[PDB]
Amino acid sequence: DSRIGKLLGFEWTDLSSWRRLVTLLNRPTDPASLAVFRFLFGFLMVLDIPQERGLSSLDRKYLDGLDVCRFPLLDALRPLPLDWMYLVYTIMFLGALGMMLGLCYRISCVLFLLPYWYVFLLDKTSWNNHSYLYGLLAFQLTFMDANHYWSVDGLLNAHRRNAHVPLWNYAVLRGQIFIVYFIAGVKKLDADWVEGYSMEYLSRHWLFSPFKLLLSEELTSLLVVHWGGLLLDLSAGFLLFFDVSRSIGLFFVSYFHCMNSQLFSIGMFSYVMLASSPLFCSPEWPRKLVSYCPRRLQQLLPLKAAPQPSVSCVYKRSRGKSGQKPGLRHQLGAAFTLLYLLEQLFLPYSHFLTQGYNNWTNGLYGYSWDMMVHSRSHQHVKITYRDGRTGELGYLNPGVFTQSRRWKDHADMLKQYATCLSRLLPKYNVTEPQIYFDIWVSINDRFQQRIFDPRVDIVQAAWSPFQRTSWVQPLLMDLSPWRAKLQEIKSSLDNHTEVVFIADFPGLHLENFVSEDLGNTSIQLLQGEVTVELVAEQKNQTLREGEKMQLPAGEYHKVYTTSPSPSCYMYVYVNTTELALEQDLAYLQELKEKVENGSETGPLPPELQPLLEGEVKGGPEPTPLVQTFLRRQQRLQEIERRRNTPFHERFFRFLLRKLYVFRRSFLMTCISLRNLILGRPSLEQLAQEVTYANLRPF
Amino acid sequence: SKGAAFVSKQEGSEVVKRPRRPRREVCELNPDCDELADHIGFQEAYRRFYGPV
Ligand SMILES: C/C(=C\Cc1c(C)c(O)c2ccccc2c1O)CCC[C@H](C)CCC[C@H](C)CCCC(C)C
Ligand SMILES: *[C@@H]1O[C@H](CO)[C@@H](O[C@@H]2O[C@H](CO)[C@@H](O)[C@H](O)[C@H]2NC(C)=O)[C@H](O)[C@H]1NC(C)=O
Ligand SMILES: *[C@@H]1O[C@H](CO)[C@@H](O[C@@H]2O[C@H](CO)[C@@H](O)[C@H](O)[C@H]2NC(C)=O)[C@H](O)[C@H]1NC(C)=O
Ligand SMILES: *[C@@H]1O[C@H](CO)[C@@H](O)[C@H](O)[C@H]1NC(C)=O
Ligand SMILES: *[C@@H]1O[C@H](CO)[C@@H](O)[C@H](O)[C@H]1NC(C)=O
Repeated sequence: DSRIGKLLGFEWTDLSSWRRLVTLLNRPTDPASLAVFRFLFGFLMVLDIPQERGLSSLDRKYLDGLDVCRFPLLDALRPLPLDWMYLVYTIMFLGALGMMLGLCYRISCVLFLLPYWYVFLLDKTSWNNHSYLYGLLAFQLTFMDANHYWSVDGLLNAHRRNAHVPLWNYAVLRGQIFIVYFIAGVKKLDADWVEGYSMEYLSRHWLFSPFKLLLSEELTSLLVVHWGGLLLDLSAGFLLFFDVSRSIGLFFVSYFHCMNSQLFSIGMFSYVMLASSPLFCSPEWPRKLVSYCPRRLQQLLPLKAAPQPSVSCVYKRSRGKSGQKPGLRHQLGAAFTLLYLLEQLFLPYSHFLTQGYNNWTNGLYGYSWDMMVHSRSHQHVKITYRDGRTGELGYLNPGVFTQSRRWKDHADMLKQYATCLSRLLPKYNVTEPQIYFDIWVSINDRFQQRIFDPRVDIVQAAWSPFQRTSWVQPLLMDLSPWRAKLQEIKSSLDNHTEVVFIADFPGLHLENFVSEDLGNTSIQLLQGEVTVELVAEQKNQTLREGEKMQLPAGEYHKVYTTSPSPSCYMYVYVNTTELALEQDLAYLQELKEKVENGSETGPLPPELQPLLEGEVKGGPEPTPLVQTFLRRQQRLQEIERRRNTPFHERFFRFLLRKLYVFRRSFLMTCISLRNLILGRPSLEQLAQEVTYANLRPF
Repeated sequence: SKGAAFVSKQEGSEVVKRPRRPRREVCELNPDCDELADHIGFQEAYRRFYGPV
């Protein structure tokens, strides 16, 4: 009766005592919305397993006999052989199907949960917010009585057919979605989001075309893309709960998720959020929808009658009987709800404890809900090793013995990579080494700067989870406003020249080798004091502010920083070889155009004859210029043909590619299951089956 | 200069290189296709495990 009770659904007196709280959290509620959400979640996970979890690509990620540097959260965990991995993914698929159909619900949830977290904890490089959300939702649905309506288990058991469920099943899910929206919103209250730096280039997508009718691009990229996301996060957190604002909230949230699905390649996350959005509606909407159909549909759709009493709810007895005393499962459910929501609120801000994982950003990516907040651009990665026996110094391929590229931004992954290299290099005639890393990275278009000290042996370095790392360089926030001026310098260049901005600590130095092609390269100092040394003649010059030097091409040079503060400078270069090739190509293009339009009546040179013929048959091999010209022309024609493609063909190719992925996954799974059960046949049969599996559908 | 893992000093020293043919790699997103086949010794191990292909 009270307005507060109507708006929030519970009275204040309900919270006076623990028993009343348990009764409130275990009141009866209709199950239909939970059943619909369970069905949709199961369907989306079933579609997601063969695409993003990597079942199609799992034959080239956990291959037996290959030497790879893993990145697990615990060093004890190691991958199983390939066949057991495919068995694990098969168990995942069966669990997802069981959840979708609600057959043996608890067993299916367990079989989906344990393998999923086993795969998730095995590799830190595949972590991301929408996988963590799937894991959490699978964990929550394991305990909820979501099989009470529109489930095969209902047909096999009368007691669990169209039955009541306690309210906390809905409460936990609503709390989870609200926490996602609110934590994402507050995390985007950062200087790099409210100012327009993060996601600066997404406003050019054609989906934002109508907004450009009334706004300029610069305002369109700030008011709509950035501020709109924050406002929608907070509002969609709040609006959906109340009845007054539910329609507008649903409309905006649906538009937001559809645009996110089209712009990005996040995967099934947008559809999962769309499936979760109706959950804030009244719990009985599928039932009234089923009621509003003809009788013929009602003979096939789920039941419309009122739900029956259950045993997993505290029933208020109005017959004069004493109220049902809450047992154990009700108290356990209430405690689970409160503790789980408190833990979910606490965990995103728990970075002050696990300081070992801290970096320029906060903690490992995945469980902070900071989506599309930081963009990074790597420039160079140098890995040096010194042999412990002879003393030779050498350089390694930066991406050796690895499958991901997130180790350039986390100290712990760097340490694991160093240990892996230490164990593996003795196979390549190298004794106990000392490894040094030098990585350059810029976040949100700042000065490119070192992230780890290049003078520290990472193999013997010190690292623990709960102490700050002593060899991670700080991020210089004092140079932030320069992002204005640098952008102006980016707009003052020609179509050929290029610029790279560098900032360096005192004491350190950068050694570089300009390639012979990059002639006409210059270095200019913006702030600080630096000294540029040429080793060809061993000559070092000290550069002051606003001075420019022309560096040699094809030689080694060094820059040392000799100021109390960090020094910022800039390389400006042009590629001479590409320019000369372009001029020659333009000259050749001009010559063919003169030949075609009737000018240049004189006989063509022999080297030009292959261009008109277009085929090398019965003649000398073409010169490199002719080959490059023909390759460019063919590439341009291929791109032009690709652009001129109708929609239906693109849709058909998309469907065929997806069907190929599904078929390959299924066939590989069957082959490996046969190998496990009936043993491994001869090599020729295995080769034949593998060849058959990879065949395109056509 | 012995095998794919080891590279010359000149190749390592070059900071000003051509990354593509556009970077701006954001997190979340997607594994974005499979370069995994470019690993060292991937072909030989694959041919051993699954026979000729
Ligand atoms: C890419 C964006 C945010 C990152 C993100 C993603 C990818 C998610 O999957 C989220 C899911 C749940 C919660 C937060 C998520 C999240 O943060 C901004 C995208 C902004 C969009 C393109 C702008 C258009 C819609 C706006 C809100 C219209 C407002 C109109 C004004 C006049 C009020
Ligand atoms: C060498 O590169 C420089 C940039 O490092 C270029 O210099 C430009 O030269 C033209 C000459 O008309 C000026 O208008 C531009 O302002 C100059 N650019 C600057 C200062 O950034 C030029 O492309 C190359 N110069 C030579 C002589 O080869
Ligand atoms: C040119 O000047 C630089 C400026 O530092 C010199 O760098 C120093 O070199 C000496 C050995 O010559 C080292 O002991 C110092 O540690 C270097 N300084 C720093 C800050 O690292 C460089 O050597 C000079 N080159 C020549 C040929 O004289
Ligand atoms: C050095 O490595 C090569 C290449 O792996 C190997 O064939 C050889 O055994 C090693 N040589 C010596 C002298 O240890
Ligand atoms: C410069 O241009 C040439 C043109 O052939 C190209 O091969 C090369 O990759 C470019 N970059 C460097 C560093 O030489």
